[PDB]
Amino acid sequence: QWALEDFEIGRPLGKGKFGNVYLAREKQSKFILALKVLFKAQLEKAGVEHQLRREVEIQSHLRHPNILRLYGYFHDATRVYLILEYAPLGTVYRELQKLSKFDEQRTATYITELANALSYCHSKRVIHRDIKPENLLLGSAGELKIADFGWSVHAPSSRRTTLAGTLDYLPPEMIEGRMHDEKVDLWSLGVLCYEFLVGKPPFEANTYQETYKRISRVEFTFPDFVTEGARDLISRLLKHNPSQRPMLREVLEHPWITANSSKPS
Ligand SMILES: Nc1ncnc2c1ncn2[C@@H]1O[C@H](COP(=O)(O)OP(=O)(O)O)[C@@H](O)[C@H]1O
Ligand SMILES: FC(F)(F)c1cnc(N2CCCNCC2)c(Cl)c1
Ligand SMILES: [Mg+2]
Ligand SMILES: [Mg+2]
Repeated sequence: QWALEDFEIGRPLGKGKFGNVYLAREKQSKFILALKVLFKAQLEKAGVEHQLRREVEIQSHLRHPNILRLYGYFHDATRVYLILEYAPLGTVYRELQKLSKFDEQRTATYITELANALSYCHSKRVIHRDIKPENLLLGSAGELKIADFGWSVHAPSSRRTTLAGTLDYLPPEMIEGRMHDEKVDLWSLGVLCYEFLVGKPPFEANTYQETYKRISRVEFTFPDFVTEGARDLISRLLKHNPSQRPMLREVLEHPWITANSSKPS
């Protein structure tokens, strides 16, 4: 169906491990979109074709306003091209580097938008497993959108792929290679809530080996400026035991969320 020839390419939007993402406009319709470019050689040397297919499968079929759309794909012997919804206000990552810390209202609104999208996902037993600021994008009204379903699967699951980069958002069961479920995304939600308020993730460390130690032991402390209600939500989400983590509904109905979020469930 589609091919490269159908598109005028524009400025580089961002870069990932395999992904190189470009602004693009579709010649006949003038539709603006984002083109994610993957190199087949890199994909094969890493053996992550199954991830690519899972990404295309899962994300093309989901439909939620806080989830980034995927319209289609094509290839051309060197590369694979995913055709995505363009997010005009960039990443949450970028926004956090601009402001250093988010206030409480900004944080709770992001958490609500996140919890809504994740609840939709979990209702299909889809778990994302790679929730972090580089993979959260912003729509034209500033609304949060989850993206990059490269690592998503159906629960329950084990991990058959090597953990490549940062450990900062992964729960103890994932880094210890154990079996896991939905509750992994709840842990990541706690990590995110903390990093939104403090400006760095709660188990951050200088080396891999040490980050690993801080996560399996759940060693984190709060700065003075973190309020009691934020502390309560975060302490509930960062439980070593998955079953002790709240349901998403309890996150959306938590007093601190309801008092600070400007969007509803
Ligand atoms: N739809 C999009 N709109 C705007 N920027 C994007 C979009 N998709 C990706 N980007 C930018 O490119 C980066 C890499 O995209 P991603 O899909 O996460 O690739 P990877 O799977 O390699 O991490 C993102 O972190 C973001 O900065
Ligand atoms: F170039 C793209 F990305 F493939 C593309 C082209 N036309 C599109 N539209 C027509 C179909 C219904 N949606 C409204 C616009 C879309 Cl959504 C994507
Ligand atoms: Mg990514
Ligand atoms: Mg990926």
